[PDB]
Amino acid sequence: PIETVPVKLKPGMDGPKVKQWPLTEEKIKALVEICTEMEKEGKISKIGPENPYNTPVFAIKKKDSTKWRKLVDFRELNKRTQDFWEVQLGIPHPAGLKKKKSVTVLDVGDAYFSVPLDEDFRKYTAFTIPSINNETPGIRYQYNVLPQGWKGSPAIFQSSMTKILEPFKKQNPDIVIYQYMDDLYVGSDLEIGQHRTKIEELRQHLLRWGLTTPGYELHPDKWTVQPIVLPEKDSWTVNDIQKLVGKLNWASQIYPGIKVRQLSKLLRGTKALTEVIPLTEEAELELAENREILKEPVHGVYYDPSKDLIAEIQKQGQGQWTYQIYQEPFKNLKTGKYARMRGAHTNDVKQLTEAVQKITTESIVIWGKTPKFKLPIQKETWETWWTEYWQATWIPEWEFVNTPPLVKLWYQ
Amino acid sequence: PISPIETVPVKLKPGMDGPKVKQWPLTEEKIKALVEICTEMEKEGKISKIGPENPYNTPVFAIKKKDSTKWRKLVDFRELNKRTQDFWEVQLGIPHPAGLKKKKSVTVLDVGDAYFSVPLDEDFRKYTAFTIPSINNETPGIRYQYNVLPQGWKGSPAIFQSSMTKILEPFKKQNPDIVIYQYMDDLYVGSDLEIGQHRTKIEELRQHLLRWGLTTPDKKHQKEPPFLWMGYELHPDKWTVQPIVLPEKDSWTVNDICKLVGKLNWASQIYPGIKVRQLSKLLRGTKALTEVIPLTEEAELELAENREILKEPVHGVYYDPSKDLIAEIQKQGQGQWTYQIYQEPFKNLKTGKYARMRGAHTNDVKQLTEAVQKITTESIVIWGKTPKFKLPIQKETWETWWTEYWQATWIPEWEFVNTPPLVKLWYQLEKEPIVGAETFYVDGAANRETKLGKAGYVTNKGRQKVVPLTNTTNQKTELQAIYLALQDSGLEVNIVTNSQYALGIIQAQPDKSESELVNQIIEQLIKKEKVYLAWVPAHKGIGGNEQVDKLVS
RNA sequence: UCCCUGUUCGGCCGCCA
RNA sequence: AGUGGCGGCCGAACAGGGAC
Ligand SMILES: OC[C@H]1O[C@@](CO)(O[C@H]2O[C@H](CO)[C@@H](O)[C@H](O)[C@H]2O)[C@@H](O)[C@@H]1O
Ligand SMILES: [Mg+2]
Repeated sequence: PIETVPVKLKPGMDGPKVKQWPLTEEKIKALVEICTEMEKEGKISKIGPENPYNTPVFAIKKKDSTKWRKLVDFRELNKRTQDFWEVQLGIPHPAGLKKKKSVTVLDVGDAYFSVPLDEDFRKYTAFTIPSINNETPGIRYQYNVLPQGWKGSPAIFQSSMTKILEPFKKQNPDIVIYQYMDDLYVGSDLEIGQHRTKIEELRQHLLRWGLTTPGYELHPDKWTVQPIVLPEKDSWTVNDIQKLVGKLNWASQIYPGIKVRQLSKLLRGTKALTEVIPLTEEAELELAENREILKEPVHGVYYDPSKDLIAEIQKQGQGQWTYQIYQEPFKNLKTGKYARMRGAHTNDVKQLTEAVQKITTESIVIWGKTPKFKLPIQKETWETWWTEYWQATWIPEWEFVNTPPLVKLWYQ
Repeated sequence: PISPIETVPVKLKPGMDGPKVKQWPLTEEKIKALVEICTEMEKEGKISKIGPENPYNTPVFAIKKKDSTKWRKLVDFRELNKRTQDFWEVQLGIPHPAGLKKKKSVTVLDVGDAYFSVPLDEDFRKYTAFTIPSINNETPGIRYQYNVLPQGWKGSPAIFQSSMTKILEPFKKQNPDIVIYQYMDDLYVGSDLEIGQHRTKIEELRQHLLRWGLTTPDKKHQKEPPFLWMGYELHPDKWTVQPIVLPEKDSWTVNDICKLVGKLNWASQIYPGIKVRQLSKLLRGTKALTEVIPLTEEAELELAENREILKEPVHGVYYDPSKDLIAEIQKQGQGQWTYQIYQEPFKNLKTGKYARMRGAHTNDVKQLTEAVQKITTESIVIWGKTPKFKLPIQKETWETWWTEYWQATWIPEWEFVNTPPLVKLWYQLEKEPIVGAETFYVDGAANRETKLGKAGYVTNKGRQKVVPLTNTTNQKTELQAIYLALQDSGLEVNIVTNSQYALGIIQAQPDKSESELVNQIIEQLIKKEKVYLAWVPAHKGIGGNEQVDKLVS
């Protein structure tokens, strides 16, 4: 019997209507189940053809569960409420949570199961459950409470949340807490043993206000960056210096201090490619002073909260991936690398979904945004297999690029 | 009386009102039939007369079938449909006969007056207002508005399948061991009861449906497979597509090929191995539908062999959820593939085709992975699992590809088959520069205006070449400079280009390309022994690449 | 100007009610 | 001279990223 905060769509934008893609029968019987008991509890109620709105839904298995999780694809419903959850009831960002020597993740989705939902807005959050070979027409539901995975649910509930957390924030004044969609990030400078206790503390302190937690430990200080590496060689061949001058000249777009003039004199004839050449001293100097300017971060590159985050991934072979997070071209806000993760040297898509997920956390922690993804894969390959290896509770917005390695710059 | 089954609330588009358009002229032969039907629908209750308080009106006419007395009523709902709300179709596709599990008793039942048995929502019944005259000019005429879902509205199909889901919905909880698939106005009821007890539950369902206003005549064909349904023949233990009649023309028009290709393309889902690449290669740049076009020797070679696959009738089996799915691919050359899904060998479930030359420049490993991604979804749809894959590419060829390709590529669990032609990689760019081979520093340039341009090379030995080009591009002159270097080189060669475009194309080991020029480069790469290709950036005064650009400007 | 990608709307033939 | 759907063909705008 709680009063309902009203929700309305952004000016002049219709609700989401996204087609529901086919599903493996193993995620059908489970989503047929998760909705039987959510309807028996009243969390959702069946609808009919008068609703022209639909949002995708599928099933993930969180890491080592054997108990399925229901996950809905709210990206098109999300980007259509944006003035509600950005300009109005937003969530501020704890600039220092990234400094913490340790950070734990906890799934607070059960708490959205209670608080009721505005009656105008439950027509835009309807999802269909498919059946195999188009037998039963799709068993279309809709959401009577604050749904899981929406970006308006942590904006409405943040009040009832601050009160539930208010005893524990006064009890530990150093600890830093940030809340993103269905997830909660708790951060302290305590040591991993004393740290694992404090979460169990917040686990029951929230369990007594009705939150049931279905550990995930981050270490934002230990995080490394990816160096723009030039080769170090005893002997250079005509071929080696063209590859090098190509990297520096491809590099001159970020670090404006690089120079290629004196190493190009080194290539003054129309020579064979494997011929070894002596580096002049003006070129040993050009080579060194370049190896320096790369030791420094890019200049004047600072996060701009109005701009979207962009993340590009490059597949460097042998189970290693490179990536860059940016907002404007050649102004890199972060770089990284991933190696021999799960699915190492056995599966690439398993590897990328691991790559995409581990990148989304790094950005939510440092900027409170889900970076937009440029995926190096064809579209039907990602759709068909991603949710098998997807374990997160959010879903970032992505596009697929067909880019060859004109320069395989990032490692070599 | 008011309606037996629950109504379905409808609304207009925001800020829009009903349709107002006056009727066409129509001959006295058709007009006489409609006034009879309107009182036959009025007597049965599908319509009601109304005064002039209803400003909305929408046209009507009729069409008569050949060799048949029956008429089709029609409503020009164009303006009502423009302003009727969006619906979310509850029909995400059409079920396919290979997906039917095996059951003892299969009964096909047909709803009579299917859309005419659902109640149009009382609030909306106003916009369904139409006018019909007795004679073409004399009678002023009467106005009537709808009491049911009308043939020809934009929600009449989306609503019927939603209400009729509420109707079959308890019956399914009453008989879990009997399954009812529902498409449109036909119903397929199947069980593992005997042929006698299947006639008892058929009357049980006939009557449970009668409880809601649905009439299933006994005039229907009984349990006598082959049931004709969707253009197929569904037999007791097998199924096949309805036999195919090919136009036997001594002269072919474009209407002849377009109608023929669709028949061949429909044949492929059970008849294995049909090809259509060259019969459609004739229909590419065609403008007139009736104008004749000749069949080249290839396209004529394509018509004869296909005609021979269809001589014998073929059939597939059904899905048996305890046996696994094993899907097998064969190459057809010229970028065409055919495949069969089965469970017990030589008992094919279905067959199929994938031929999309996708991308401008594709090889046999990209194309084999594209056929896999389409068999995988066509199997997730029909049987809801990923089949096991028999694939004619060596376990080592595929191991070299995905490790080296720059896009992440995966294939589910698969095994090798040695049914030649095996699919393999036709060459390999070296990773370190060849010693002792002439190094060709190539570049090309053209003028967008004049479409004239040059392509050429300067090497280490001093050799040069520039070739003028006519009606060409800047991209197409760079792809040509590299072709000059491959002709004019030995079996071992180096090439330095500043073309990101060309270096991208080549590096993807592509053996079949749509541009006849790219196929020139593939053949010279196949004939070399060691090719090494590298990129330098342009206008950085690198070696002779700074120079040869001057010769090509 | 150039290429590929993706999305989103349109013309005719064949099939269904 | 209606609508929806399925197969075939042809294009039309919109947006993406790269190549000059
Ligand atoms: O791979 C993109 C694919 O997803 C769909 C529907 O699920 O669109 C979603 O993804 C887009 C790209 O991230 C989002 O921008 C969009 O909001 C979301 O609906 C398809 O439209 C698209 O083919
Ligand atoms: Mg040039």
